Amino acid sequence: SFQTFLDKHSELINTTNVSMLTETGERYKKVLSLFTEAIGKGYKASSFLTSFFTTLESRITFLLRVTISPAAPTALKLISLNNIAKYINSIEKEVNIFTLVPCLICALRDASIKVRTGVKKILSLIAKRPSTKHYFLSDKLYGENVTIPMLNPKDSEAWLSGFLNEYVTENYDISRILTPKRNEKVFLMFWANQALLIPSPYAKTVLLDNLNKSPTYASSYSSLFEEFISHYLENRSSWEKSCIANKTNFEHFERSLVNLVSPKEKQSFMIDFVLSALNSDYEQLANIAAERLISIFASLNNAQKLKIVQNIVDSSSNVESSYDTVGVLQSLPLDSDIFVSILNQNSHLRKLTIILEALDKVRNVGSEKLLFTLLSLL
Amino acid sequence: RYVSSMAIDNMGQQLAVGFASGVISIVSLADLQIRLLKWHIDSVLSLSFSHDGSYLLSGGWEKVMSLWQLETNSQQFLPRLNGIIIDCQVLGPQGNYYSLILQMTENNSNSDYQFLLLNASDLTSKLS
Amino acid sequence: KTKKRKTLKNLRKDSVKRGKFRVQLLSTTQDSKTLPPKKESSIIRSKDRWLNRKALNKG
Amino acid sequence: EDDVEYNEELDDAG
Amino acid sequence: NPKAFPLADAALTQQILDVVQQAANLRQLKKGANEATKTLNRGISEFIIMAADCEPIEILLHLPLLCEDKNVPYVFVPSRVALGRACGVSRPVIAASITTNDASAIKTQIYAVKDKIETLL
Amino acid sequence: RMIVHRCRFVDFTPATITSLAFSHKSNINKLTPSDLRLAIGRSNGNIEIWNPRNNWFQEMVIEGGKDRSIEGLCWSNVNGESLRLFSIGGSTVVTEWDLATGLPLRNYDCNSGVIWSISINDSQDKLSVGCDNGTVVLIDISGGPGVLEHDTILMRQEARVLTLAWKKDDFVIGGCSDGRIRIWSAQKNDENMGRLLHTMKVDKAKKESTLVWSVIYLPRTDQIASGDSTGSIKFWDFQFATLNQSFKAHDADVLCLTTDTDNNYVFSAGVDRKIFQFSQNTNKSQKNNRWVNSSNRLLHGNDIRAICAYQSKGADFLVSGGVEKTLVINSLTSFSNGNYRKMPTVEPYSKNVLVNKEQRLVVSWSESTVKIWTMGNYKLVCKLTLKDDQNISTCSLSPDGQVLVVGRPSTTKVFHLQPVGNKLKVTKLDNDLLLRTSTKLVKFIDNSKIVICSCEDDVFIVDLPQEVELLEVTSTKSSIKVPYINRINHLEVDQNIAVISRGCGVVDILDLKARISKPLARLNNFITAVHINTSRKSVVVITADNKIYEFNMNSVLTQWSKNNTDNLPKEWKTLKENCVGIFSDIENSSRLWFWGATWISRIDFDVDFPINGLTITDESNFMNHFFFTDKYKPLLFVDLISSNELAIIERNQKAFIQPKLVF
RNA sequence: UGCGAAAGCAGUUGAAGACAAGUCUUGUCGUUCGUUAAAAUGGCCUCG
Repeated sequence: SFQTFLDKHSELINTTNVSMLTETGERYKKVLSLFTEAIGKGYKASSFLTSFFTTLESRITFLLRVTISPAAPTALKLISLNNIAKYINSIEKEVNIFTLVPCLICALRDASIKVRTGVKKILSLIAKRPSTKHYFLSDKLYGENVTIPMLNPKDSEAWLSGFLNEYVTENYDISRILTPKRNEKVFLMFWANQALLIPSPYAKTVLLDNLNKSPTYASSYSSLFEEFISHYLENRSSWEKSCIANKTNFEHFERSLVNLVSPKEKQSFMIDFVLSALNSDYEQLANIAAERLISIFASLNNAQKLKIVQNIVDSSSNVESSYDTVGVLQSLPLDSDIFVSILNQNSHLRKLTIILEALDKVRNVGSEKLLFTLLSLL
Repeated sequence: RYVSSMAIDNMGQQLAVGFASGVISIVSLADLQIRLLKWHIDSVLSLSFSHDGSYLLSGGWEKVMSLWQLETNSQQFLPRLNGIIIDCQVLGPQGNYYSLILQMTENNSNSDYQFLLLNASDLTSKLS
Repeated sequence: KTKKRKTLKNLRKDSVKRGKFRVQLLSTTQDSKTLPPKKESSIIRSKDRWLNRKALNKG
Repeated sequence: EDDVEYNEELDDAG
Repeated sequence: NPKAFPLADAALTQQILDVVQQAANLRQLKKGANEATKTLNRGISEFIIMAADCEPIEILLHLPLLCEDKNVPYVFVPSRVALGRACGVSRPVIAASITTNDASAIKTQIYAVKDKIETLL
Repeated sequence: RMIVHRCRFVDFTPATITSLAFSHKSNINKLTPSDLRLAIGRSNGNIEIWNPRNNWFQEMVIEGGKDRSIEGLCWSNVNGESLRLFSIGGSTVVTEWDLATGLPLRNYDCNSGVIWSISINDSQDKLSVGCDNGTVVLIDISGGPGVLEHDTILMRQEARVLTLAWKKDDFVIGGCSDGRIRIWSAQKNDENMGRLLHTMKVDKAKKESTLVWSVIYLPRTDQIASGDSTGSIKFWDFQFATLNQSFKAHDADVLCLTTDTDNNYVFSAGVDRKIFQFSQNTNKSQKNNRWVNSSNRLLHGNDIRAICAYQSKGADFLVSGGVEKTLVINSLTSFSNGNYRKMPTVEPYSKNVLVNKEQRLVVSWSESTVKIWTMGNYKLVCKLTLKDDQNISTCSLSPDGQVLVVGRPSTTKVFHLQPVGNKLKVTKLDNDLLLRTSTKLVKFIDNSKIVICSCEDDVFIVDLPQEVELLEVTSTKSSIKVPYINRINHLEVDQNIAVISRGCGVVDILDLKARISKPLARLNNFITAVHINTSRKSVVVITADNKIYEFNMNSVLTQWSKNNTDNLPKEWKTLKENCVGIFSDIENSSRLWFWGATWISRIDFDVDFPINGLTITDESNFMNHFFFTDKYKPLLFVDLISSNELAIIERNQKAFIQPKLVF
């Protein structure tokens, strides 16, 4: 019964009125199951939400994570998206809903047609929602002490007009509308500041997919996330547990990290991650970096290419890696002037042989300078 | 849509409803499933179920009696009756006799009813 | 026109007997792979002929 | 139709 | 009884036993393993019939060897009683042979049964 | 006022339907899978794949060729594997088709007589193949896609095997041309391997041969339902191999059969054009195991070759077709009482006819033969005959009309046309790259340059190859299950701007000089028509649900798009036939013409509109100023000849005599 | 419908009530008052 259903979870009542987006995943995971059974058993969704969440602002925001989490049924997701539309009307409005339209974009990135179609309608309401310049839980939404730096909401909503006036939810390409022609660069910046401060990996993946452009794979905000990637591998196991908690494929998230890597990689901090990821202990991280490094290696400085050649031959000779680094070595295209310096670099006997195997693996390459150092070796 | 005849099975599982168009529909009371039997070209005037319910007796303006075998959807014929069939009944512990009512609609001035008791075995008139 | 008809038979004739030897002409490998093989007319024509036999009085 | 017909095999032959 | 192979099915046994009963009337049937063996030695057998259920089955496993060497058709039936039954004798017959006669009045179905036994083998 | 040239001198005749097959096993409890599709076999060798969602839209077509046919179709749906389709062409080959490309993935010879029947076991790891020589061949497929291996040959007999059915994987049931039903054991680890356990003989017509055309196994009642040339429907006890019931229902041969998930209904059809429904739904019937001839219906004008059934929580489909060349769709639960649709014989999802505004030339291609007409009243200027057996996929004519490009999956050939004596002289320009090039879609940039999308979806420019970059598509479970949804469906080139639509709905803008790809749209419903308008600088996309979307080329979707996408007139929404063709109005660029198989519509994009059953309910996802006329139908192709001239092209067998009593 | 011969000679049809469809306009009647006043593919035994 409802009363018994409360008593079973009476201890599981949110003292905080904040989103479950910020709460423990496992505690939220059970609570979501309670939300579905409550409405399924005829227990009023709002009554359930009041029962185990403090305030209406929690009832709206727990439903948000129901949308963020793919495990929730899509029909449940629209009911989640419908009731938030109810609660955005109830709230006092002197603070801004520019905060949640990225969540609506994430809601656009949720699967079903009907959930997306509603989200435009909800999105269109937020455009009509006036701009206050100081947001809902501006220092409390995504983190307790995490203050979100956001656009001028006039630019956001007049832009968000584009979503209502100039987009249909049936389509998965928000990216063109996501980037306005008039201020594509000014807006490209804040998403970085958002995505730095968007915690959920699912929100990052869906957000990054829209942002990344073929000319620039997050070129401008690669510097912004350089710290995240540089220690992403350090806490990647902690990111991997989040994705399974978020019920997402982490390998796609790993591809989002290399999607963060810019196309041309004279850039020093992205190359540090791709190399570190490629030789990372994690089996899945390094393959995505390995494929990324191949895309990188085409777009490198010839000297930057040259340095990578020395590491992989030297690693394969001595460093036994889970992946065929000498096999990777064969795939990478190795310049003749590159082939010779690497022979000079080692002209350590075991490391030498693989270089002399490395030049062998690349048949039919011609340069006079090569044969000079060759003869120096033998 | 206009029903002209109706017959309830003894068990009550089957209900045959006729129509002015000449179509007969047997309905299973358990699940309201319909089964269409369509031979009569005019309104069916008389329907009656057999004691076991395996056979349906139908008669109408055709002046011909149809014994529908429901097991195989077959039907046996007794044609050239004197008048159109107003009523049909199986009269016997073993369905030995069929009792029939004829109208002879040719005489418009008066309704001339003729009662025909038939033998099921050879379909030869036992008492007119 | 009769010469044209005979030319079609020569094109039709992909195999013919030279003295004590029989040749066949070779079709392209692309034709065989790109599309499944040709149906035989006699076996399939037999069924349709049965389906349109006179006894049916098909009309 | 023979007036406006074009046959590739005949065209190929000559 | 894995040794007996090929074994005629229920329908195929029908026509074989029918021909055997016919061949009995027209004196074109040789009954018994050794008597069947003699026909194969003389090459006068259209084909050889054996019973699958016979115990020990090895008593008849020589006939396949003769039949294969002489390229003579052969086939097995499930029951030996039924074989001797069709032969027209009061005892079980585990094997029998049909004598070759191109002038016989029952020739056609013998070839037809033979043609099927060719298919079975 | 505008000029109409109504044209029926162009004749395109569909091939007779021969086989039908659903891609999934019916499950009433579960919801309809997104990957459900219907395969249609044609007598010309064409295989058509359709989607029962959003009414019925045809996702892909496999082109047949000369003197080839389809007589049996079979799906295999293994979990974790792509949907697998098999076909028999009436010869000694089982063809495995690459659904991604539509080409034969593998051709396997049965090492036996010509194939008459094909069937798959419930585990979907074995195919049963019926041969005319009475041999039934068992083929392994569990090895993998593209892997066909000989497993076992069942006991041989002398009667042609006309049909085959399975019981789980243990036994094979086959109807034969001798009027006998035959059962064989496929049980592995059993001494009765390949042996004929029982033989059942139907009642035989005295004066003519008796043929068992169709047989089906009924798991719930462990019975066999058989159709025979005598018009008899017979129910047989499986374990005892005995006749339970016999019904003389049809007046001619019963060619095919089908049943529902619960085996509560058996549906028979064939030569007499009638569909007879056999019912065992009543509880008393179930206890007694007795069927009832519930009803029959006359819906086809000619023989019903094929019937198939699908059911789910949101689907209830009985699809039938045959010599009439049209699909008839019914509800199994309400076959007697439910409404029906007769599918149009031709829906031009792919256009077989083009109209050239300059020179007033109308070109139609059918079965490797191309005809060109000129109209001032119409004259056949020239007729082209092509040697290669494979049917023409697409034909494109240059903006001058001199250069005609003929495309086939095997080869692409270009022919120049010169007007001499009110006739066109044909000269084949030789291009080695095009000859070796597969052409799924071809379009003209100008009188010289063309854009060709290969069957592998490699887009390149040929001047008469400059490859064009294409964005990568993320793999999805639906894409793995159905490969071709990720393949390019529509290719349009409009003033250097090229737009490609994939079956999954991916729309991208391609710049041909730049040869770079920029994502525009990714629709969640199948895209049925695309149009690019340079004047409004927008791209019009229409989905399977007949919603219209107009995308500015870089805020994307024109302001008209919001106010009118969900506010379309009643006519557009009410249509059960999807839009397939869009062409602009010369007089005014904003006005756009839209037409389907049976309707033509015009919409002004500068004006906003006043706000004021036989298909899947679509609970599940697809993956994972105004003028309307219906007078002209059916429409092969519609387009403008001049600013004031409209071209409408329209379509212009011995069957059973079922007399209609009249008094 | 009445008279008359079969030929014909005279004349007749309205008011509601209820329901279904559209969205206020239309249809239907196992319902009333008054006036003399086509169409569910559906054919008819055995007993030689």
